[PDB]
Amino acid sequence: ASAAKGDHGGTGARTWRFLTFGLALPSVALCTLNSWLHSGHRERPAFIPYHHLRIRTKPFSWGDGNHTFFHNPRVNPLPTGYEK
Amino acid sequence: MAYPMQLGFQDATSPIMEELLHFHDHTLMIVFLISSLVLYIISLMLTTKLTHTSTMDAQEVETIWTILPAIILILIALPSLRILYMMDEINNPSLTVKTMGHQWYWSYEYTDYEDLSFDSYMIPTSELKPGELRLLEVDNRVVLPMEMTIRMLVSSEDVLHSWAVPSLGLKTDAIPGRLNQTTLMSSRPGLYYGQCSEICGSNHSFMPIVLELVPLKYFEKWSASML
Amino acid sequence: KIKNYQTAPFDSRFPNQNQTRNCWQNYLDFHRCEKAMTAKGGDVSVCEWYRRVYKSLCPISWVSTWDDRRAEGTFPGKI
Amino acid sequence: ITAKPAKTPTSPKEQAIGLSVTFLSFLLPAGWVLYHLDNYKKS
Amino acid sequence: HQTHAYHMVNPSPWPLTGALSALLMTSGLTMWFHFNSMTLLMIGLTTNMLTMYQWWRDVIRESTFQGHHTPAVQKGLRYGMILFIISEVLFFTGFFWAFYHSSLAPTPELGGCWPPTGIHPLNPLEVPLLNTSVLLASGVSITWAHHSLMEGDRKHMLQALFITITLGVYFTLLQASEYYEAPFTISDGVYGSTFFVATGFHGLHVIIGSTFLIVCFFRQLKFHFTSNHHFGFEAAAWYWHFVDVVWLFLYVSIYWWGS
Amino acid sequence: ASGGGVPTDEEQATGLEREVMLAARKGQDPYNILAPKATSGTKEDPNLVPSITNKRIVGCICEEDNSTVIWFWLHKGEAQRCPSCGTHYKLVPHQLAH
Amino acid sequence: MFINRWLFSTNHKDIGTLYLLFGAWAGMVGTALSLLIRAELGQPGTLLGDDQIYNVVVTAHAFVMIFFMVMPIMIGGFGNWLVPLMIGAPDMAFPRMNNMSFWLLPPSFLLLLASSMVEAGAGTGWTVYPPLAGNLAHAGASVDLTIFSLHLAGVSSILGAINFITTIINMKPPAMSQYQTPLFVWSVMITAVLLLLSLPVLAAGITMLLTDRNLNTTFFDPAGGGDPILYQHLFWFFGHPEVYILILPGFGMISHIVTYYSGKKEPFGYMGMVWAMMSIGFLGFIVWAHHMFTVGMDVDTRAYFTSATMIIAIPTGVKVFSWLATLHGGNIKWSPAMMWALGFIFLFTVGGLTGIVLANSSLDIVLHDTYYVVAHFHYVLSMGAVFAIMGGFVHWFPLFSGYTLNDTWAKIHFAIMFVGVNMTFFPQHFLGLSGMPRRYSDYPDAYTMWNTISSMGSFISLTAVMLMVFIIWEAFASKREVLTVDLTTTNLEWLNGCPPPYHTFEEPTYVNLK
Amino acid sequence: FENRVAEKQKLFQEDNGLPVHLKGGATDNILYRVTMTLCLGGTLYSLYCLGWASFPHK
Amino acid sequence: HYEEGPGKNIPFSVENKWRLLAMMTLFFGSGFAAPFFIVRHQLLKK
Ligand SMILES: CCCCCCCCCCCCCCCCCC(=O)OCC(COC(=O)CCCCCCCCCCCCCCCCC)OC(=O)CCCCCCCCCCCCCCCCC
Ligand code: HEA
Ligand code: HEA
Ligand SMILES: CCCCC/C=C\C/C=C\C/C=C\C/C=C\CCCC(=O)O[C@H](COC(=O)CCCCCCCCCCCCCCCCC)COP(=O)(O)OCCN
Ligand SMILES: CCCCC/C=C\C/C=C\C/C=C\C/C=C\CCCC(=O)O[C@H](COC(=O)CCCCCCCCCCCCCCCCC)COP(=O)(O)OCCN
Ligand SMILES: CCCCC/C=C\C/C=C\C/C=C\C/C=C\CCCC(=O)O[C@H](COC(=O)CCCCCCCCCCCCCCCCC)COP(=O)(O)OCCN
Ligand SMILES: CCCCCC/C=C\CCCCCCCCCC(=O)O[C@H](COC(=O)CCCCCCCCCCCCCCC)COP(=O)(O)OC[C@@H](O)CO
Ligand SMILES: CCCCCC/C=C\CCCCCCCCCC(=O)O[C@H](COC(=O)CCCCCCCCCCCCCCC)COP(=O)(O)OC[C@@H](O)CO
Ligand SMILES: CCCCCC/C=C\CCCCCCCCCC(=O)O[C@H](COC(=O)CCCCCCCCCCCCCCC)COP(=O)(O)OC[C@@H](O)CO
Ligand SMILES: CCCCCCCCCCOC1OC(CO)[C@@H](O[C@H]2O[C@@H](CO)[C@@H](O)[C@H](O)[C@@H]2O)[C@@H](O)[C@H]1O
Ligand SMILES: CCCCCCCCCCO[C@@H]1OC(CO)[C@@H](O[C@H]2OC(CO)[C@@H](O)[C@H](O)[C@@H]2O)[C@@H](O)[C@H]1O
Ligand SMILES: C[C@H](CCC(=O)O)[C@H]1CC[C@@H]2[C@H]3[C@H](O)C[C@@H]4C[C@@H](O)CC[C@]4(C)[C@@H]3C[C@@H](O)[C@@]21C
Ligand SMILES: C[C@H](CCC(=O)O)[C@H]1CC[C@H]2[C@@H]3[C@H](O)C[C@@H]4C[C@H](O)CC[C@]4(C)[C@H]3C[C@H](O)[C@]12C
Ligand code: CUA
Ligand SMILES: [Cu+2]
Ligand SMILES: [Mg+2]
Ligand code: NA
Ligand SMILES: [Zn+2]
Repeated sequence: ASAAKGDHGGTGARTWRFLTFGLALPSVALCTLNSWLHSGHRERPAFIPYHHLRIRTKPFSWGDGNHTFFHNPRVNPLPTGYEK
Repeated sequence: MAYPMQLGFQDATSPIMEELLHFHDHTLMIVFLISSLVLYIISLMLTTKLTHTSTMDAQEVETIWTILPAIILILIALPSLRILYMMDEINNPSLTVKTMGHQWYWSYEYTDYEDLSFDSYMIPTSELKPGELRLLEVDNRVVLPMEMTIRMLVSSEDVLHSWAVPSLGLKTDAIPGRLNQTTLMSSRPGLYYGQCSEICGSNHSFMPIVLELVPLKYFEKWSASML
Repeated sequence: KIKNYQTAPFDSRFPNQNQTRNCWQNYLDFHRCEKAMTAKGGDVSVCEWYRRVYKSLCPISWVSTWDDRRAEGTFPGKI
Repeated sequence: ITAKPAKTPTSPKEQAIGLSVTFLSFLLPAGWVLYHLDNYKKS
Repeated sequence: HQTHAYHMVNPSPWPLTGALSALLMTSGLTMWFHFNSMTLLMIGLTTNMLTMYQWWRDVIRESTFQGHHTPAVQKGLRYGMILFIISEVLFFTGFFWAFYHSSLAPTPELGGCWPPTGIHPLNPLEVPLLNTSVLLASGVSITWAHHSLMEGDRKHMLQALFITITLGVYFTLLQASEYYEAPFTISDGVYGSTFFVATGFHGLHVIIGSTFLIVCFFRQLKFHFTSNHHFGFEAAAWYWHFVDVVWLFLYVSIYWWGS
Repeated sequence: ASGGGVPTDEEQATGLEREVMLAARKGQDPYNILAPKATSGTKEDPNLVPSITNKRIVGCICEEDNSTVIWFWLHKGEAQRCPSCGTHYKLVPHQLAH
Repeated sequence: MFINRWLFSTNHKDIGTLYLLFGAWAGMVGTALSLLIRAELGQPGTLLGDDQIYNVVVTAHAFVMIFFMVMPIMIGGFGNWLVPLMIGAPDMAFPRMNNMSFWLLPPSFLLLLASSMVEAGAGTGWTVYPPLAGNLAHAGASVDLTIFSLHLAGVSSILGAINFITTIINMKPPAMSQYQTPLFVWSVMITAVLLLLSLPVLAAGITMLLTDRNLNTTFFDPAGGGDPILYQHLFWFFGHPEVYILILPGFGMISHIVTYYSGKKEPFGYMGMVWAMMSIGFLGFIVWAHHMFTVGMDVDTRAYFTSATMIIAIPTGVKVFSWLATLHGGNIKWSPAMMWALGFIFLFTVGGLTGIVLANSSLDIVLHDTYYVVAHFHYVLSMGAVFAIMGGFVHWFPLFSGYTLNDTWAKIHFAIMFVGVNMTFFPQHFLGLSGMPRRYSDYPDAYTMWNTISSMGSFISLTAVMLMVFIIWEAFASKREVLTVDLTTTNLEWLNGCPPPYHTFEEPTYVNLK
Repeated sequence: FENRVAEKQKLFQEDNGLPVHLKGGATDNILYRVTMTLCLGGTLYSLYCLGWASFPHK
Repeated sequence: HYEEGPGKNIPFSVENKWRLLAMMTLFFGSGFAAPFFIVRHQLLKK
């Protein structure tokens, strides 16, 4: 590819700043728009005690040993189901 | 089984094991040849007062000792690969038997028609009957019909194990969550031994495999009696 | 009927040493078939072949565990 | 290779001592453990 | 006096403190995992930070302040960093191997499918895509920073470098939120296993890379870098590109194809 | 769009880095960064080997592409010859640092 | 001054010395472990206990011999001492990082000894395969301490590899191309590249085992959709390169020893030797599954691994014949080092050929996990790698110390060791063909004869190790200072005296470009 | 900010025979003693923990 | 400057051959004895 733009007569600091503010950051702004839009908490799925999930072969070295490190009560059920 | 002071392979019990014996003879000859040739040349280089310490040219003799070894490798690979694919041929078995490895014994399942299954433990040395082999005998043998193509399926219910019977040229690892297949076919009746071939903990040395090859008729009555 | 089964025959879909999927496939097939038949008002005898094959190939503990899970509602496979 | 004579010559007697001490440093500790092996197995 | 251009380093205690800190951290992890105690781990992490700080401080003293980094010493440092990055690539490779091994032949326990039954993957078009534009953008801004430095522009070098760091931090914060919001955990089978360990090690590298850039930022503030000699910055940029590339592979493999 | 504020090597390089930089500008190589070019190596035109002492190890690659390098100490005084090809080398001692 | 010199070192010779000391000590540990193994197998019945204690011994024996003895001695010791001297460099590229590569080893060793102290130890095999190595079959800290030991040894070697590669590429005289560097230097660089690429994969794999054991991941657990076979791939992807990492520096030293004692100024076919080591290094990365012929792999995959593995014999053959061609027409000096080198050439060839027998997956079905494999690897390691280490040690000892050994004693030492290793391992081929499995504390009665003879052979070897210690003491006790060394024109490392001064090459060598 | 690199270059090139890790002043010495003390003490403690873990507490 | 020459470029002293014998004996002896005692340690736990 060659993109769809042009310069190349000499790639320098002014050119890379042009790209940072004219392409890169605007892209981040658009994606930030898109993301902080399609977000919204999606309805947590019914709990099913599947044996290949919520694995516990040894208790975790923290808390009560039954909660994952970044445990989110709202979406992460315990081996016995969602919390109160 | 192995006998005292044995040098080579246990006598072949299946056609495949026979095949390997000949392939090994073939390869071992080459190994003897090359190692004795190297020992010889070493002694040759070290037994003369004549000298030549100036620069010797290499791009000429290197052709010989690149082409010869390549040819010898091909002479080993051909029969090696022929046997490899032979062991893989479609054969259509008359019977399927499963074996599950456990710490530390094997269990067997013949579930083609009836739901037959049993555990197989090593006979303790203190309980051996006269004339019985230390570390090799089991309480319940794997009775199988001789001269028939059988499908063996191997897995494990805990750690890794490996199901082996040297005389038949068999060794298939027992992996939990996996079902490994191998075919067995004995040319003769008898008792054939093997031992767990994957370190599995405290009694890895003590969980042998004993196969009892009898005529189909006796295999059937044994199956019935074993329900 | 069209049976007279000795053992599960060679299946070209699973020609290698690892037969784990052969067992699993036949177990699924039988239980899928058994469901379609018991549902639409038919006979489970058509599902017989899959039951024989999976019974021959599958370790007792696997079939056992899968059965317990279908009952508990935790069988991960689609039936 | 050429080398000068020993600055502190080690005589045959001295060598027997060094060899004996060396062999003993390997053999005694191990020998002790191995000897009392039965005293260990069941105690 | 020496008549070669290489650096003979003064006897240093850092290699030893670094080695011992390695012993304290591994021992610490074992004590934590098994004897429920973080004491050793804490000391280990502390001596480790202390070792790194002083060791790299000395490297700055030897180069910027004492002038030991002749072109030959700098050439060696280039090979060193390239070789270091290669070993990091092979490390990640083991994790991508684990991912592909599992995902390409899903076992019966997962339902014989991928993603496993019961796993609801994140939408690659949402935060994961945002994270992707953030890292790619930081790749552009750090290139602007490098060119500014080489053209002798202090203000714009600092500006571009700042923007690069902010982006790295943004990625880190977004990933931390993603971790918290994820309906799956590290204990959710091989899916959670491959997901968190791969992205987790990548996240750690992002933090290391950002730290490295921040170090460059302050050294730049203190005029350490000349328009022509700035290896610390070049290495941080190479390392940053590595981190950026590992992400693109994670994104394509785990988030997109693996969903 | 542009400005300054970043030091140059000329303004900030120090220690050995600066020495190498300044010597290189005068076209000199006090820190042996470059491979010296050979003379005809005859008795009359020997290879001049700089040194800061009264002996320096010389490595002679007799013929271009030889993988074997012949090593020997070149001492101050009458020119010595490579034990392998006989080309001549003569030590030209001292100085470097003024 | 003592602490500054030996704890805060930034000198390649002193660091190389620390490495040789560590490695010699590790060798004693590895020897004791090997005697414990053979004492147990010395007669039928159980001596120590069941397979657990026995296998904790077998496991440590391997880790100690491999990671703490061979690698530290060859790469850390001989590598650090000789590489800078052989290219006329003032030191290594990163002399301070070099010191950390060393200091990570004692902690790594301590972690290994710890794992055997706590709980019931790690009786997993040096391959540490799960589920046996998992938190259910091996609950407790033991396997975790083992994993951590490997991590430290791994960081030490990866940093060492970066140092060697940079040093060799960047610090040679301006006129010296890579094709003018000695074969030992080439052997070390290639070894460093293999270490750089393989260790990170092992690190990845064992980290996955650590998380399966402690963070509830299931990479190798079928219950979570994992696979124990995945671990095997990751381990062996590193594991095969590792064996070439263990022999390459040996090949390098053998080339120097044979050339030197043949009174030759150069090894026969230099470029062919370089090509051979590079090919072996390359091929060593695409053959790993030959350690998995019984796990149940597709036939085509097995056919490929059988073929790819065999090809390694070609480049290896060029080396064997080149060493012979180096002897050809030489004024042979029958020194103790040359004896170790000649034993190496023959015994390594034997082990290499049995390795070619094992390459055939068909035959491997029956040979796998039997003593035939143990016979193969001990010939290449306990005869190949060890002989190269002994040869290099006796050859370079005067350089490192400034003193000479008693040649007669060194020849006696060689004779005893030669009988011991062959009596120990040769009968193991028989035990293998006849079916004796690996990792057994006891065996069926038929295997008694060969196991008895093999254990006796191992005692002869112990006698040689103890003698070696005495011999080193005698050298230091008598103090015969070196005067002259022949062939310094083609062995630059000897050119600065014995021992060379702390600082060498302060004024670099002079090399014309022409 | 102002460029003070020249001051730092003079300080670190000062011929006092101090190794680079202490050449900065009395703070270097403090930080060093802190680091080394934690390292050595932590190591002794780890040896203690190993001794503890080596034995069963039934 | 550090001491240089035979017997001076090592971390142990070779001034007295008997003190040296003792050092070497402890050094190598400790390494060789370690496994035996670790084995004894494991047998005496249970
Ligand atoms: C220590 C115990 C010895 C027991 C001996 C046999 C007793 C037989 C009774 C009675 C004998 C007759 C009745 C039984 C016949 C059985 C045939 C069989 O089933 O056949 C297969 C069997 C038996 O093979 C044999 O047919 C035995 C071959 C023995 C070759 C020995 C070379 C020995 C050299 C020095 C002595 C050994 C230690 C040093 C070995 C150094 C490395 C070779 O199994 C093997 O394959 C074993 C060998 C494995 C491969 C090693 C390959 C390279 C080896 C040597 C190259 C040396 C070249 C220079 C020439 C040699 C130069 C030194
Ligand atoms: C370098 C590697 C190496 C070396 C040298 C050895 C040496 C020996 N090994 Fe081996 N061994 C392995 C690596 C090694 N081994 C591995 C990888 C395994 C597999 C483990 C597993 O299955 O998990 C194994 C397994 C193994 C078994 C099989 C165990 C089983 O399956 O149950 C046996 C059995 O006899 C054994 C015996 C021996 C013996 C008697 C020696 C003797 O020959 C030793 C004699 C003494 C020496 C050769 C040491 C000399 C070196 C020095 C002391 C340096 C000296 C100092 C200076 C010169 C500076 N070993
Ligand atoms: C120094 C270490 C070292 C080296 C260099 C090698 C080299 C080789 N090894 Fe080995 N090997 C081990 C250490 C080593 N190995 C270890 C430790 C194990 C066991 C690991 C474990 O399970 O714990 C093992 C296991 C092992 C296996 C697995 C067996 C099994 O577990 O079932 C196989 C499989 O192919 C094998 C093959 C080879 C081959 C073909 C070579 C080749 O590189 C050898 C090539 C050399 C020659 C061939 C000889 C010289 C050549 C000539 C004179 C030319 C003419 C030759 C011919 C034409 C044939 N090795
Ligand atoms: C914010 C993004 C950045 C990620 C890293 C930041 C914080 C975590 C702390 C250290 C992580 C460093 C490396 C990764 C190691 C393990 C994977 C961790 C990735 C992670 O953080 O994964 C988390 C699991 O945390 C866990 O167990 C983590 C438990 C923390 C203990 C760490 C375990 C230490 C093991 C380290 C092994 C070291 C070996 C490395 C060797 C290198 C080469 C020699 C995911 O959380 P969860 O609740 O399960 O799911 C979320 C549900 N809402
Ligand atoms: C599915 C998998 C998932 C995981 C994937 C994860 C990530 C993807 C991979 C990579 C992307 C990451 C980062 C890339 C960005 C920057 C890297 C830096 C490169 C750079 O900028 O290199 C420069 C020049 O090229 C040079 O080095 C050239 C010189 C190189 C020297 C070092 C190499 C030496 C090592 C061994 C040599 C190999 C021999 C080859 C022949 C073998 C044949 C078989 C710097 O100069 P220098 O060192 O002085 O050399 C002088 C030569 N001009
Ligand atoms: C909760 C989310 C968190 C957010 C993300 C986190 C971090 C991002 C961090 C920092 C970056 C933001 C701003 C930088 C601030 C000041 C720069 C100051 C210099 C300046 O003003 O630079 C000017 C341009 O900058 C400028 O417009 C500044 C440019 C701003 C660009 C983005 C705005 C996009 C606008 C909409 C366009 C979208 C349309 C898309 C078109 C297609 C694209 C190809 C050029 O001027 P000069 O006269 O030549 O220079 C003299 C010397 N300075
Ligand atoms: C690379 C260039 C050289 C080209 C040569 C080719 C070599 C490797 C690339 C090919 C990888 C894709 C192949 C996958 C296609 C098959 C799909 C599959 O299914 O393969 C799977 C595994 O593949 C997997 O993870 C594969 C995982 C990867 C393993 C390969 C290891 C090499 C990696 C290291 C290289 C470092 C590179 C640095 C990166 C820039 C599972 O195995 P099966 O045996 O099927 O089990 C199923 C059974 O139930 C029935 O028998
Ligand atoms: C919460 C945060 C804590 C997490 C732990 C890790 C934390 C931070 C790691 C960040 C690394 C910081 C490195 C700072 C290095 C500063 C020294 C430096 O940058 O030194 C430069 C040389 O490069 C050099 O050594 C290059 C030095 C290379 C270092 C890069 C190594 C990265 C470390 C990774 C470690 C973890 C591995 C992954 C884990 C699985 C000095 O030369 P110049 O710049 O040319 O200056 C000279 C001019 O001024 C002359 O005019
Ligand atoms: C379970 C947990 C296990 C934990 C293990 C942790 C192990 C050690 C932790 C402590 C180590 C940190 C201390 C800082 C190390 C910096 C080394 C460095 O920065 O080394 C540099 C060389 O490497 C270069 O450049 C390029 C190379 C930079 C390497 C940075 C070192 C990072 C260490 C981690 C490596 C992980 C391996 C990654 C693959 C998995 C400089 O070389 P020196 O010889 O110093 O100087 C030369 C002078 O001329 C400089 O003026
Ligand atoms: C190779 C580089 C990687 C090296 C190793 C990485 C080290 C990771 C350190 C993790 O340490 C931690 O562990 C904890 C456990 O000890 C936490 O406390 C916690 O754990 C508890 C103790 O039971 C609770 O009291 C609390 O709620 C809390 O979440 C915790 O915040 C966190 O800092
Ligand atoms: C694999 C490597 C091992 C190789 C084999 C070892 C070779 C022999 C070493 C000698 O060792 C010893 O000999 C003893 C017996 O001869 C012991 O004495 C013991 O036995 C006694 C006499 O029978 C008593 O006097 C004492 O109480 C004592 O414990 C014992 O302590 C030990 O030092
Ligand atoms: C003070 C300094 C000017 C050069 C000098 O130090 O003399 C200026 C120029 C550019 C730098 C700034 C850059 O414009 C980028 C950043 C933008 C701001 O929003 C916050 C601080 C910010 C991180 C920087 C802080 C500022 O103090 C800097 C460091
Ligand atoms: C061309 C290259 C280097 C020659 C040089 O520049 O001196 C040489 C070195 C080693 C040679 C190889 C080795 O001698 C091994 C092989 C020998 C066969 O005679 C031809 C191909 C063969 C594969 C050789 C091809 C080629 O001539 C190589 C690769
Ligand atoms: Cu079961 Cu070994
Ligand atoms: Cu291999
Ligand atoms: Mg196996
Ligand atoms: Na025994
Ligand atoms: Zn010449």
